[PDB]
Amino acid sequence: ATPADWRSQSIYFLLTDRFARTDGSTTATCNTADQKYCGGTWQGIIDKLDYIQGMGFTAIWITPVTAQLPQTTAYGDAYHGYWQQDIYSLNENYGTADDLKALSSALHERGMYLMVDVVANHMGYDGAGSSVDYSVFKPFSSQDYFHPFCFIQNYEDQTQVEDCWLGDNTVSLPDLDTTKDVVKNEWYDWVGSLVSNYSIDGLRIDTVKHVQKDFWPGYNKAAGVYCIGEVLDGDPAYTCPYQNVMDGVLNYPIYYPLLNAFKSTSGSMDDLYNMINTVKSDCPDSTLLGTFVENHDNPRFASYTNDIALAKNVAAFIILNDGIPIIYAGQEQHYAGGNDPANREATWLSGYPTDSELYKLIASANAIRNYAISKDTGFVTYKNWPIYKDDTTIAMRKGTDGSQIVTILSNKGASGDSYTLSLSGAGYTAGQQLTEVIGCTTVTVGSDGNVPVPMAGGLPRVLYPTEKLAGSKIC
Ligand SMILES: *[C@@H]1O[C@H](CO)[C@@H](O)[C@H](O)[C@H]1NC(C)=O
Ligand SMILES: [Ca+2]
Ligand SMILES: [Gd]
Ligand SMILES: [Gd]
Ligand SMILES: [Gd]
Ligand SMILES: [Gd]
Ligand SMILES: [Gd]
Ligand SMILES: [Gd]
Repeated sequence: ATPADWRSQSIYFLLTDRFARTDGSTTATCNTADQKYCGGTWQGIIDKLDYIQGMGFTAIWITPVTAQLPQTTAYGDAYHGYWQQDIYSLNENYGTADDLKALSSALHERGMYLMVDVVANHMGYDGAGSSVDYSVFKPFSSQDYFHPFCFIQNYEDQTQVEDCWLGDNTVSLPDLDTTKDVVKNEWYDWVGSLVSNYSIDGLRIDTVKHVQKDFWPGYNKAAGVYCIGEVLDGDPAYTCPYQNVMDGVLNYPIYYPLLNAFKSTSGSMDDLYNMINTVKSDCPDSTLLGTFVENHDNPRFASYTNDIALAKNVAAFIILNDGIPIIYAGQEQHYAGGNDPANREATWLSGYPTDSELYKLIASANAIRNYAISKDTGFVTYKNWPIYKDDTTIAMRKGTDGSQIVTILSNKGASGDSYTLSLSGAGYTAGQQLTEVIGCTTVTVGSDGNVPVPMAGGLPRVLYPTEKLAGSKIC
């Protein structure tokens, strides 16, 4: 689907091997330390779409679907999908081609989109870079398709970052020479066929900073759908320029200050506030970026603090910020795993409860976002504007005048005192009645235009004009 089509989406990102098994078991063993295939499948995802859609998500992003290296290495199996070897075969662990097609059909059946994770940078190999038998890669069955074997020693050296290999001598990641026309033509033809065969609506591209810039325009075009790239860097000056060769990129610039602002009661609200303005100003289009605070490459939010008020605040931010919201499976169940492999916990071990605190929060946030968008076609391109900020609060406004959503976030935590915040700059007309769609209560805009926001337990507050909510089943 197009970039314009994707702006209104909300993504639930999941690891296919760790989300849902075909049998639907909630007890099937999965110790992250073992790093093996735990049994998640595409059919399993289909059976749990009610669970996902029940949170208000409009799309899912699943890990890579290509055939991987077969071995159980010293670092485990290729359960995550980032160690591919045969791109014209699917990973039998997740199911068959028919199953992947059934998944895309099941999503479309619900008016949802399927986003697939793809890797163009490298293959995977069990063993030292010197022992690589290039004949096992399809269609790149020759070392002529790859860059000479070297590891990335200095990540500040862009040439090294692009020309040398990821991984190490235990599990090496043969780096494709993406400067060669043969490699480009192959990848471009492949991606177009992949999207066509499985009716894929969008792509998430892995390790974009590791491939030279001139590769991506042709890739994005051949894909024929919206593409969001993973550029793993917190500097907006480094990451945002990739949006000039790709539709969107993951918002790593916001990630760091967002995490720091809420991971404790003493986080910097200033850094988050300024980064919102910086991305708003320096990135080609902030509304085509993907907002997140949790994924499989960083410790989960709850690993820093189990304060569920802090967790609710950051979840609210991800859903209401500029761009496409992205929640990582397990976040809604307050998962707290640390770095790889601790952050690849099986979602099924939680039992899938739909009444968990974070499930309800996400459902309420997505609900008003989805509704607002059906109310206001200008919402998605209306730049999120930070309207207020202090030591423990940040407030923002997004949406056309008269239909805007005003969000107030706090890092005071669950023990936060109860008080009233006189919020100014919300843009609402004096006397207008509003609804706090999270706790479902009403508040009237003061005669001065300021909103007397009832603050308690460090809970986030999301406001929207009450009259606009008629018809909705919200609150
Ligand atoms: C697409 O489908 C055709 C057969 O219908 C198959 O031969 C080809 O390998 C597929 N391409 C990809 C990238 O999966
Ligand atoms: Ca590379
Ligand atoms: Gd089923
Ligand atoms: Gd259903
Ligand atoms: Gd860097
Ligand atoms: Gd990556
Ligand atoms: Gd950097
Ligand atoms: Gd600027």
